[PDB]
Amino acid sequence: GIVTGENQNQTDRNAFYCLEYFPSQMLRTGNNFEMAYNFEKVPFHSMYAHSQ
Amino acid sequence: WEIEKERSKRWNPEVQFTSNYGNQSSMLWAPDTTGKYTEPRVIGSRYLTNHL
Amino acid sequence: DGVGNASGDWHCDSTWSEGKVTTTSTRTWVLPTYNNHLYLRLGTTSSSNTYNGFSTPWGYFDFNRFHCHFSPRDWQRLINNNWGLRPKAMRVKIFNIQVKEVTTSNGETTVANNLTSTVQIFADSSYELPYVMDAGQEGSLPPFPNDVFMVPQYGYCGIVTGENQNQTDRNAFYCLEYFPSQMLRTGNNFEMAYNFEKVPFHSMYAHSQSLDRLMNPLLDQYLWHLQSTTSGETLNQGNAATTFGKIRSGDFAFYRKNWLPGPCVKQQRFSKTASQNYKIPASGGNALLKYDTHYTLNNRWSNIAPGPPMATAGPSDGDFSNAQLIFPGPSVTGNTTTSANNLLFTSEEEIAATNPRDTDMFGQIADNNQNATTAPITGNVTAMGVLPGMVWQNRDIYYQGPIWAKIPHADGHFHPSPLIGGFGLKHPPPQIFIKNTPVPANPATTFTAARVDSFITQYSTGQVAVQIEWEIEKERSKRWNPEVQFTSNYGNQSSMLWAPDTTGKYTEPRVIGSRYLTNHL
Amino acid sequence: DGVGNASGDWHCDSTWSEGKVTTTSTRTWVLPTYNNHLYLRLGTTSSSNTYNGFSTPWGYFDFNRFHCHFSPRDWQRLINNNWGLRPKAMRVKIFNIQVKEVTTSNGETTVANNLTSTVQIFADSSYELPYVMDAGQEGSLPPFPNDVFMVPQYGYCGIVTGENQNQTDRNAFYCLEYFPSQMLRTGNNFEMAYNFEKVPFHSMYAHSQSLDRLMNPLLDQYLWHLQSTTSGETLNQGNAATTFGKIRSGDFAFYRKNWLPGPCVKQQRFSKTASQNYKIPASGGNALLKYDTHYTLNNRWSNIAPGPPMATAGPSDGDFSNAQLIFPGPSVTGNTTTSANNLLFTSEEEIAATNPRDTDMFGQIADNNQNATTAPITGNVTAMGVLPGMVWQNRDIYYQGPIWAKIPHADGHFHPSPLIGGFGLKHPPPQIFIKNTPVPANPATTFTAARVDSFITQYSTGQVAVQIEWEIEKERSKRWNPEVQFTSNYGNQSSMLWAPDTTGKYTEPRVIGSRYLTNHL
Amino acid sequence: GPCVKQQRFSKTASQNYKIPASGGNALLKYDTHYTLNNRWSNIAPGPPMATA
Amino acid sequence: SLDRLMNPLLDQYLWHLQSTTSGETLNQGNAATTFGKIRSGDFAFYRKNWLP
Amino acid sequence: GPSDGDFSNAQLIFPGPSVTGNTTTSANNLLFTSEEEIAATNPRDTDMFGQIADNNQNATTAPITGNVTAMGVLPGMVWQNRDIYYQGPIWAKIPHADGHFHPS
Amino acid sequence: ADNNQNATTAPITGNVTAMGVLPGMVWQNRDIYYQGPIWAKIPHADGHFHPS
Ligand SMILES: Nc1ncnc2c1ncn2[C@H]1C[C@H](O)[C@@H](COP(=O)(O)O)O1
Ligand SMILES: Nc1ncnc2c1ncn2[C@H]1C[C@H](O)[C@@H](COP(=O)(O)O)O1
Repeated sequence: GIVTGENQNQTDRNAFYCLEYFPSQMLRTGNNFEMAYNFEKVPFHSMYAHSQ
Repeated sequence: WEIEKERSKRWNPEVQFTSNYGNQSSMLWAPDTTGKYTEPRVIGSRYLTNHL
Repeated sequence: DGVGNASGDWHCDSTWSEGKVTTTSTRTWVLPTYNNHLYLRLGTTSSSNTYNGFSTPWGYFDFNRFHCHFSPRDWQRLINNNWGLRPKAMRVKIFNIQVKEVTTSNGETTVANNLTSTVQIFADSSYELPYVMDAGQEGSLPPFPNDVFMVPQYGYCGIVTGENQNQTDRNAFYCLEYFPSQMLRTGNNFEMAYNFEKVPFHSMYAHSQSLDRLMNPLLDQYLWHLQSTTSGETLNQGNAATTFGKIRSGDFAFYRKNWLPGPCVKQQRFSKTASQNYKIPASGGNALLKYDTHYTLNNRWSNIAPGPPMATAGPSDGDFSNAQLIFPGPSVTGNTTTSANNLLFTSEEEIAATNPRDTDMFGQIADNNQNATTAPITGNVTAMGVLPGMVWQNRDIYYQGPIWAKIPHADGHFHPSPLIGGFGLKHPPPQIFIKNTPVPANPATTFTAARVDSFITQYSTGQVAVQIEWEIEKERSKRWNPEVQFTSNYGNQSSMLWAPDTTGKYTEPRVIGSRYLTNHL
Repeated sequence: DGVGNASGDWHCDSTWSEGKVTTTSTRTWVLPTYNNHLYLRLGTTSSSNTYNGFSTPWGYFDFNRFHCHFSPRDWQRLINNNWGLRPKAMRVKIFNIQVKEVTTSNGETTVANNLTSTVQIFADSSYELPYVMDAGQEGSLPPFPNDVFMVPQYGYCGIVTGENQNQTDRNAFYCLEYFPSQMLRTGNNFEMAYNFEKVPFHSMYAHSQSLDRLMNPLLDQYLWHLQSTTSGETLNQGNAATTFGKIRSGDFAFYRKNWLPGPCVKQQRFSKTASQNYKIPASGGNALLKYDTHYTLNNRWSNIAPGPPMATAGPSDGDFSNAQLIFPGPSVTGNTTTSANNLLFTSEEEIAATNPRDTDMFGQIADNNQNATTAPITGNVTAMGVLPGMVWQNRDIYYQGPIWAKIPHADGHFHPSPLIGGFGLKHPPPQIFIKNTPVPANPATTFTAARVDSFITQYSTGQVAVQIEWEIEKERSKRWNPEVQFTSNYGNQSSMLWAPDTTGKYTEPRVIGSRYLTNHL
Repeated sequence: GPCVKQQRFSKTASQNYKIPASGGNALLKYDTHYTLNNRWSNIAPGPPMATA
Repeated sequence: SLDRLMNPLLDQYLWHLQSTTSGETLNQGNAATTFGKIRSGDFAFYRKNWLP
Repeated sequence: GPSDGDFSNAQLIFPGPSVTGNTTTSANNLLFTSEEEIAATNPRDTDMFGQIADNNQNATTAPITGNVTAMGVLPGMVWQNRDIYYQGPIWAKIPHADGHFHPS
Repeated sequence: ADNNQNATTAPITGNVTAMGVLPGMVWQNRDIYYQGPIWAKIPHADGHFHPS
């Protein structure tokens, strides 16, 4: 998290995120989890060296 | 829960509940180095002003 | 519609929705007769202050500041609960025109209402004139709705060649009377509408993460780096064996990072305590303008302020630079002060996460290539343009600061955001010009071709109404602990702040920006 | 509609029906320019008089008194024939606006009509402002239709912390120019309507029965009580034998009763003859404020007056308390008088049936538990809250008294009736604010950002019309003998009462409440 | 709930204090009574309160 | 504040007893009842519609 | 106020972060509820409701006024309820009974 | 509690013989009896409290 200056001490700008505050899925030995994702259009990595 | 948005014509800024704790060796309202979670201060619900 | 029918009503309230906020505000204005109805060129030859241009009989409405449209509470609702703001649309109405004539008799000015006199107003939509409304100057609607303000005069600077006043053939003269307008009498009213072009939300929030810390503190990198070229803690002594090592948690300065901090232009640092500063004259051979950072444009020095967005000291800190906007305080009087306590200092330090500090360098870059004989040398970097994969955050808007600016028409731009603050636009809200149509005095009975220089002394007054639909974004974060808010902590006061005092005077006690809510990178 | 077309007509008559009465009344008003168009905060540090707040350029219409809407005869028709009254609906119209300018020349003020000047009026329906119209203060429409009145200034007190002037951050500032209004010229007129919320009929009648007498005088109760603990008529002597007995007609104090008299707050009793009172300074260490009954709110004493409804002396009686409203008499002059004969005293003594007397205790309650050794002891009860099965009757309205009041927005109430009198409402008739839109004087030719402090001196005038539909209940009793009525018994008078005198002055000779007809519990 | 204290009388005649039936000092005076228009009236049974 | 619900500028049409004697000392004076109008600046003596 | 140098049973008391073991000799550890926002409509807990005239004076008898330590509700009385707290309870059950007054 | 104690002043507490109703107060009405009355007429008046 954000460090102000060279010192450890937190200020009021710092944030704490409790991962248990988010809805999840509880799985037993028969359950399974699945998700899908679609990358956003992004330029082709150009794999080649220039000959000029 | 059912709530009512404040609808006042007050001009100057109302009081708010903000974190003024300032520089802290450990963030308040968050676990400490030993994992213990405590509530640093008691805070009621009355901040916004209204008129009789 | 008539002499005895008011042409409009007083609208001045802000209505809130979850998606958007619409702020209407009305003021009363008074418009004199500038320059006795006649254009005047302007110019002065100064070393760096050299300018030339015209001053016009016309005057205009400047709506560009935030407190024109927002009451402090409405500004508190906004910045506390919302991540972003951009104007959707604008609307303006001018009505209740009242044209007065003044007659001095025995040293007594007696104002008498004049019905048939007109007033002529046009909004310039085609951007065919110099646009001065965004320059960050005075003349805006007052903050406080009861105050009544004086419409500013319109004049426009023009291209200066070198350090000399003299115009060349590239200069331009714009006659505002060459544009079609609308002539209004006491029954007529003027109205226009405008639609802002889509522009990115001003992000009102502070980052809760620093760039260099974007990693996971627990793990290590699979990357390796050179730890040292020799044993021992002293320089230029040891056994001179290259030691390669893994990048392990606890050494976070050596991590390989995907992004870089924002650009820099270093600024001079001045101390608010007068004893610490070095003695700099106001003007002369060696003057403060020279030692501040300034770009040289056609042999004319000009300060770079506020300059590119860079982290700044806190408002109460004992130093400041030209990177911090300065506003007058409540207790200030008469254009000059010897103590900084009166003044109210803008501070950017929330952007210290992604941006370098204004009074401190961007970094240090290796100057040479060492060998066993040559020791390494590293110079400071005072100025750094943008590089690929660089991130920065724009300067913050303020309750006193300007809303927008006009992107100068030019072949190229980079990241068009106004360095003072606000919203860069190609087609900003059009300036609205107004003047009192001249009424001649008693003419001679004979005929003469020379123009008539004697006029009835007049002025006009009336109302103006502004409506701007704003579009906002509610904060949607999972942060646990309480965020910072803008609250009134002023405490016990002999007189309420943000309200008139015993003498009726209204001032703004403190300068407050829009960044309170935290967010993460 | 035009300069030469009157915008409204003079309506001022009351029309009666068996179900309801509708009273219209019109007046002429004159509105100055308060505070030279600018807000001013107010405050003073006093031990118990400490206050803070603002004074505004605005002014408002106060319709809240009964004689605004009723002529004495119309008030006589009402209270003589009817048991109850409550307002059904209200309507208000402001018209015939005339805005004048005044110009002082050689010490001569010459008023000249100004057509294009405006006036701006808004009614606050959302109750977004401090509501001062019910506080029981001056500024109401005059009683007599010919008189023309001066619209009062609007200012509002605010929360006082402790005994000190100084505001804290809980205080609020309301800018009346932040609300949308309506700007009126000499042809425009303003109109609004209102619907009172259902509220219990004010019961205008006196009870013909006393609570303790609600029984049948002929019969006896089947209940038994302890008559005496000993023989003989002397205390602490006898044979000490408990004597139980039946409750038999002729002893009515020992009856078992289903109901209790109303609450009490004892008041101090002052005699109108100056020789009988004990000498009390006006202000000082020991002052009259201390010895009167007062609630201590945040270290600030405040009288309790009139206080809860309690029986009071007759108007002509030789004593009075703060429980009796006091009105100025016809012969009073100059804010002070040394003789009570001039003054006109409200009297509640009709409620002596159900309520205790203000200057006398609620009763006496047994202090201890006696035994053969210990004699019984009984203390007075000076203050008693409400208990189950308690009945009381509210304080009476008066022809000079207020019509309504606003129930303060709060978490809880009990029996919301205004202690002065009238109808407690959650949403009372909305205040109507009016001010003269400022007209600037001759401006400078140059530009300056500071606000313009020089204005044309103006005032306005016009008419106002009020209509309130009242709902009434005809008396429906089987009483045989003639009831009391409100009649004019004044007899031979050198000058008619309730009418102008030889000099044109109209005063109200006597204060008369609404309770004449008897009814039974 | 609310209270109005009452006097306590013992059924054994020897324990009570000797109170005449009517006179200067009478039982009506020493019982709890509300004064209505200068007329004393007992408060009985009075508000609901626990009893022996 | 409740006791401040009024308008600080105006006055009440009501009258009250200001003092029973002249002078600032208790139990001394000429013992003349002084009635007066309720005027702005004395806010403790206002007639108020509500109680704390 | 919470930081004031006095308190009563009218103020709820919550344990602080540094408190340990069911007992403490210093109030600084504890966190005190404070109602002082209701000082507008309500009397102070440690101070009287007011002072009520005890007798009826005459030329011989000086007036006497007693304090009021306890006052039930009267007609035309206004008050504001105690505030909820982030640690405080949400609800309560109105006891089943013949009568209530202002069930909060 | 009658007064506000300090190191010098000892606390003093008076009895409460009469107490009206307060917010959040509960009580139960007096019981009917086989010999007792069935009803009563609520006296016609401007106000009542808990008409039993
Ligand atoms: N103030 C301002 N005006 C106009 N254009 C700007 C401004 N700031 C940044 N930009 C440009 C530069 C970014 O690449 C892009 C983000 O647009 P996005 O909408 O986030 O996709 O817009
Ligand atoms: N003046 C005033 N305004 C508002 N509410 C009041 C007022 N006086 C008493 N009440 C409340 C208290 C009673 O229990 C009830 C009677 O309403 P009823 O209509 O008789 O059924 O209304």
